[PDB]
Amino acid sequence: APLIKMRGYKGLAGGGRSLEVPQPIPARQRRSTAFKWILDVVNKKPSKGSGRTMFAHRVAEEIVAVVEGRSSVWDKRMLIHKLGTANRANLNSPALQ
Amino acid sequence: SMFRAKKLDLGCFTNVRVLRDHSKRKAFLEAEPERQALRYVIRNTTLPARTRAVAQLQLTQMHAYTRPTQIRNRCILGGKSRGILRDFKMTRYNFRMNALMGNIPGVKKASW
Amino acid sequence: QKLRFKKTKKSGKPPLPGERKAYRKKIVLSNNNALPVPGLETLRPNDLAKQDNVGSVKALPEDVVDALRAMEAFKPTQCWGIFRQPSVLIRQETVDLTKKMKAAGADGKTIRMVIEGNRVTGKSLLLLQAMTHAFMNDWVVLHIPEAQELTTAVTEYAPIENSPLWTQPTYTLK
Amino acid sequence: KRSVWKGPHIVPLPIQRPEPGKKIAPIRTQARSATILPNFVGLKFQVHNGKDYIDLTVTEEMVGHKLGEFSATRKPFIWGK
Amino acid sequence: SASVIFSKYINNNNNKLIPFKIKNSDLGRTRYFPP
Amino acid sequence: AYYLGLPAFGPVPLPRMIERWTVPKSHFIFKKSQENFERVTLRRLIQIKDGHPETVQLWLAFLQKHAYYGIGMKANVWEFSKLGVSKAMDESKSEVEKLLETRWEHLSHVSDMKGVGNFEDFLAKERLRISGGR
Amino acid sequence: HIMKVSDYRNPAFELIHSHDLALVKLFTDCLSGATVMPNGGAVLGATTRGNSPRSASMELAIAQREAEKAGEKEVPQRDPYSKKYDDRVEAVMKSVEILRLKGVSKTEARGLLEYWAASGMLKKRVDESMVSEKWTLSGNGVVGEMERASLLTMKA
Amino acid sequence: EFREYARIAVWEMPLLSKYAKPFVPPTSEEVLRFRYTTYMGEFHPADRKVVVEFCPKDLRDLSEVQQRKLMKLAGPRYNPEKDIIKMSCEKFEHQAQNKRYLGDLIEKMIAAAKDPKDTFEDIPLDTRHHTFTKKISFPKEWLLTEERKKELEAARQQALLKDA
Amino acid sequence: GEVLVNGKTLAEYFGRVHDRESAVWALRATNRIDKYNVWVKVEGGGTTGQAEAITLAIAKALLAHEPALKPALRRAGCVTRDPRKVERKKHGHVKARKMPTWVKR
Amino acid sequence: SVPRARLLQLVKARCELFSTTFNPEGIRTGNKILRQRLKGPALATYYPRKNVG
Amino acid sequence: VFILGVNFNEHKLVQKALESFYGLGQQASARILAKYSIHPRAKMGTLPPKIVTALTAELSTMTIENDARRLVLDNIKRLRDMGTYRGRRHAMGLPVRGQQTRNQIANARKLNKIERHG
RNA sequence: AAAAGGGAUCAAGACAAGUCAUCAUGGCCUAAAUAUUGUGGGCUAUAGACGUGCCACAUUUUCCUAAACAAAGAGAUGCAAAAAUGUGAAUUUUAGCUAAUCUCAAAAAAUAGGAUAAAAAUAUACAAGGAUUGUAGUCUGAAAUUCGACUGCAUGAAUAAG
Ligand SMILES: Nc1ncnc2c1ncn2[C@@H]1O[C@H](COP(=O)(O)OP(=O)(O)OP(=O)(O)O)[C@@H](O)[C@H]1O
Ligand SMILES: [K+]
Ligand SMILES: [K+]
Ligand SMILES: [K+]
Ligand SMILES: [Mg+2]
Ligand SMILES: [Mg+2]
Ligand SMILES: [Mg+2]
Ligand SMILES: [Mg+2]
Ligand SMILES: [Mg+2]
Ligand SMILES: [Mg+2]
Ligand SMILES: [Mg+2]
Ligand SMILES: [Mg+2]
Ligand SMILES: [Mg+2]
Ligand SMILES: [Mg+2]
Ligand SMILES: [Mg+2]
Ligand SMILES: [Mg+2]
Ligand SMILES: [Mg+2]
Ligand SMILES: [Mg+2]
Repeated sequence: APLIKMRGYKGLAGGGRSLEVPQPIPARQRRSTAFKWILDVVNKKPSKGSGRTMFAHRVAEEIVAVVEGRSSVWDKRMLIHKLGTANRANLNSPALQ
Repeated sequence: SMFRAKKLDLGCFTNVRVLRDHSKRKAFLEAEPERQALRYVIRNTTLPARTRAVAQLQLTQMHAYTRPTQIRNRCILGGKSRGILRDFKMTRYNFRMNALMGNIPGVKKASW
Repeated sequence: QKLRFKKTKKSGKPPLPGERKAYRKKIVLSNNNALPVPGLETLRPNDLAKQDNVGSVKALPEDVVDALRAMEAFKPTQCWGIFRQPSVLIRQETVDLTKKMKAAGADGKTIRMVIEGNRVTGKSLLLLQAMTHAFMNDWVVLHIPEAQELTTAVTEYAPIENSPLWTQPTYTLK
Repeated sequence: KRSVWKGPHIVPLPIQRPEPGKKIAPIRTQARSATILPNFVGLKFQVHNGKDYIDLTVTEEMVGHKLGEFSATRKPFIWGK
Repeated sequence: SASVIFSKYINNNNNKLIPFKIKNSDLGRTRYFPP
Repeated sequence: AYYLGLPAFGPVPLPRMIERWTVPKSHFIFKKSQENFERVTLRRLIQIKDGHPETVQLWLAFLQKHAYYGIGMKANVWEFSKLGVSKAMDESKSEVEKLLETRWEHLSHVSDMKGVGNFEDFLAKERLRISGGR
Repeated sequence: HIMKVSDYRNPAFELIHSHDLALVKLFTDCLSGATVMPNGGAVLGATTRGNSPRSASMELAIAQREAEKAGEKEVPQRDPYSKKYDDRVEAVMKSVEILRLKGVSKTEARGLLEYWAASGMLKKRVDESMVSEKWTLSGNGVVGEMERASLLTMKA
Repeated sequence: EFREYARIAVWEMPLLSKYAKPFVPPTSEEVLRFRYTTYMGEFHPADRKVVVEFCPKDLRDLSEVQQRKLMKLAGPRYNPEKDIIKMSCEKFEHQAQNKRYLGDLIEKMIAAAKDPKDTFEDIPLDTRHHTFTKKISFPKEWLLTEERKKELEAARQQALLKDA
Repeated sequence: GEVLVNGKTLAEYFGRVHDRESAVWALRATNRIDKYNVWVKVEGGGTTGQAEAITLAIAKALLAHEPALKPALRRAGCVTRDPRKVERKKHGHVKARKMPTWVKR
Repeated sequence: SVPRARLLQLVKARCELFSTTFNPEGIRTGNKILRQRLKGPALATYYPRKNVG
Repeated sequence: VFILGVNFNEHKLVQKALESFYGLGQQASARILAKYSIHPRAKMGTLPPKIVTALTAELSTMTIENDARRLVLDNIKRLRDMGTYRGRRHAMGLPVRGQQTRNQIANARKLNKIERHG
């Protein structure tokens, strides 16, 4: 789960650009965003078998690849963390004051 | 034209078509038992073919007014034929205005 | 000439034939993660007949699991991949049935009964316990796993000369 | 009549068969829903298309069809000139 | 004796007895019911 | 029903009947704005058990004479009888003629009524006119 | 499945009875006593309540054998105006015994729950008060439902 | 108007007791139960139907097989649950004509049921027009009687030993 | 501990184990499943609707025997009567709230 | 289990006992027009006639 | 294998092969398999050589792709010769079954022709 | 029980907002016609283009099997049971009820099993989909051709989530 969220302020960065500012998100908003990513990866995989356990086993295999650190959501997490780290100075920006 | 009463008997809102739909309800009332014997002989597959063909030709010669499908309910206050309520013989509108004033018994504005 | 908008038009190895069907039918009769239950005893040739075992769980012999697995005794719906060693429960009906099957072969008699019940009441796995008591006592087990493969028109069939019967060669061979 | 069990739709027509060699004028009719019976195969009709009467010569291929199917009521829509 | 049909309408007696309960809750006056 | 000895049971509140109509507020294009109407029919049920047949008819006669405006009443009367209805309904012809001796004065007509024509047909079509058509 | 008309078609496009299949005609004989196994044995036929069509003939027969064994003078009988019966099925199930399975006793359920708990699949204190809660949620001891409530849950 | 109705209930209602007659239960010969509907001074086309319902076992002149043949002829008019044949008639313009017909139609059913020509013993009684209802009742074994209180304490004492 | 819902058992009436637990939750929260026999009769509603109704029913009945369990049942969620009810369809709306496509142009 | 010819003898005894049409072959006798009740008189009296003014 | 000139792959249902011929559907095909005792779920590879030849001789008599299109194309051609309203629609490539022509007549213009595919 | 919810209601004024085609009404026009009646036709036409809807593009879907749980409303201008017939629409024949009684009437998703896969792109493996059209029928009604709603058989278009 990412520890921050990005929300921009309409027209405060430059000539028609928004000032992106990172914000922290609570627990419920942290797990939700994480599990929604897992389903995204699952819905893009191809089908492997038949029966009722098709979707259930496609989600569980992603929950095992996340604990093993070999999942595609890890690249999706660190990608949002970089934006915050890069925009950590916008908190005290002069356009918000 | 031949079925239009020479003396007006309608007591409700009179109209060109209200006077024309009233002449059809009376012409069908007189020929309904006769028109139901031609539809029975046409559908009775036990009678000879010629018997059913003669009734089929005579039903086609009946005047249009005698046909029951020509009858269409009309508002007794406005004379329209579109959006008539069978329970009140009025349009959806005339029903509303009268219901609010209190002229239609029992009808009340519904909230729930 | 039409001038509306029209969307313009624009990966992995496929599974082998029969791979998908074999996925929703494989039976997992073991789970390493599960703990080895201490005191779990194995069955014996005359262990499904004793009534003092009613209400106790016993593990199936490893040699019987090779036979029950050969004639498709286990099923996907049944959950065996949750424990380590396939084990059954000696029910009060098992001892009721086994004693009849044990006395039938004793005097060459034949018992003919129809196991009946409501939804998941143990009906099938009681046949798996009747086959287990057969293998362990030197019997000949001829089992038809699914009776719907013979009537749903899914296997080859051919008639017999001068007879109303019909044979099923492909199924009889397998 | 659509349903076959109650015969076809027949309308009173002045279909009087003439003596051989006589000249009979075409039948003017507005009954555009009259099933073309076999008994008048070969007569000349003039079906009313709402405004005019279009001549028609019944043949053995029209038996069962309606007289109104051989006289268009509208005109073919043609863009431009 | 009695009719078999006259007996089939007597047995259908599952009526609830009038309880004559005692009110323990205070009751307000009713509204003004217009004509 | 108490003075007549008829044990009444009720009033039993029956399920009220609700009709509904949704009509546009305007007599024209403005259909996006409608409103709901209804006509709720409130009813009751008074059941009389072990009531004498004739006595019940007095109870019903008394209620029609003193009927309260705005109420529609419908009654179903149950009566027991022996076998051979044909005979019973024939023996009681003279008994009814004695009770109507002093009631024939209500109806009066000219000799050989010619406006009625077929009596049985007159009743049939004159009952439709009063009822309203059916 | 084998107590009804099969889904097969003969050359004249007429459904073949499930008892006409050679392999199914051999079992129905041993079940009805026609074929006498000399060396003895057992002929067991188990029903199923998942993906199986209803056959009044089979159900009626089972209900008839349970009544006769139970010492009842009023045994169920055919519905004279029902046309979903099969004479063949009655002859096969005319002299077969019946085994009616129901929920396991409270004692057996305990021995089956301690095995699920000793294996780490049931993290609960298995006592009488707890053996009665699974015995009640599972329709008075239905083993299959006792599994959906303790092993196939989303709490473990 | 409330006074006009209080004046009736204080002075005119008491006089209704001078013409009332006590109810007498029907004898063994009164086997029919006719029903007539009134609309209290209103013309409704449904005020001409006459319903009649009798029980076959009330006719003590018919035999066993004759009573069962009367139920097969009734058809859908027979209620197997209550064992009552109910039939109506609204064919004629007047109520008196609809009751006379049912008074004669029932005499033909009893005359046809006595016909020894065909007893219809081969035909089994058909009850497919009726839908039988199932009524569930509180189990009699769950009632907490004095004998069950002892049976429960013994079960609760056996559970403690097992755990202990 | 023998529960009968409308004549059938808990497993024959409710196919969803989620409903079986909520139906007898009062006995489960207070740990009295093996001390009471419940014979309920339900009418109307769906699967969960009836199960939740049985919850409040057994709760009130259980309090009659042991009125001191209300503080616990209060915290178990077996005393409140959920008044949530399907909203009505309103004229001009496709549903209680859903409105048709609003064309700006 | 009951022959069809033996069942029609009971269906025929009811038609005589109630005077109803007996059509075991489902022939189109057009009786559906005879059982249909007339609605003419109900339609004619739709518009209130001229009354005292 | 070969069935009346056309070649089919092994992993193809015989039921679906007989249904690929114009004029043959579920009813006709279902009656052809039963004639030669071929279970509906039989794939092409399993058919023996003898039975395959029988199917060819069985379809040779049926009214199939070319013999069936003729009947449909003759029915449509007769409507244009007589001069029926239904005939002109095929010639003009317009809806033939009383459909609102204000919008959504794409398939009509595309497929309605005197020389229909079938 | 309770931290309740929804409906109706929502002013004046403005938009010379809509309606003189509900009705009503002033002025101005038609009065052998701008009035009245019937037959048939049209309002259903179709290059291009704009609005709302339905539905589909298979792997949480669809298909097959089975012994669960609703509410509300309708039937005197009628709802129609159970039977018998047809693959089906439906027909034949009317038991009851004009109704908390009888009838429409059956809930579906769901729950639990089962079948199908290189489930469209390797052309001898063309998926799902149901448009278009041929043909034989049924129901309502003088009447189904322009121009109706359904049913059987065959035909099998676009459509890779925009
Ligand atoms: N005696 C037992 N010991 C252990 N597990 C059992 C026992 N009996 C039944 N089970 C389990 O119960 C579940 C269902 O059993 P089973 O598959 O035999 O049902 P069934 O009678 O065949 O039902 P159906 O009517 O659907 O065919 C399985 O998970 C099974 O392991
Ligand atoms: K809803
Ligand atoms: K305002
Ligand atoms: K304006
Ligand atoms: Mg099984
Ligand atoms: Mg468009
Ligand atoms: Mg307010
Ligand atoms: Mg505007
Ligand atoms: Mg004007
Ligand atoms: Mg239009
Ligand atoms: Mg589909
Ligand atoms: Mg029916
Ligand atoms: Mg309906
Ligand atoms: Mg499923
Ligand atoms: Mg795909
Ligand atoms: Mg396809
Ligand atoms: Mg058409
Ligand atoms: Mg989209």
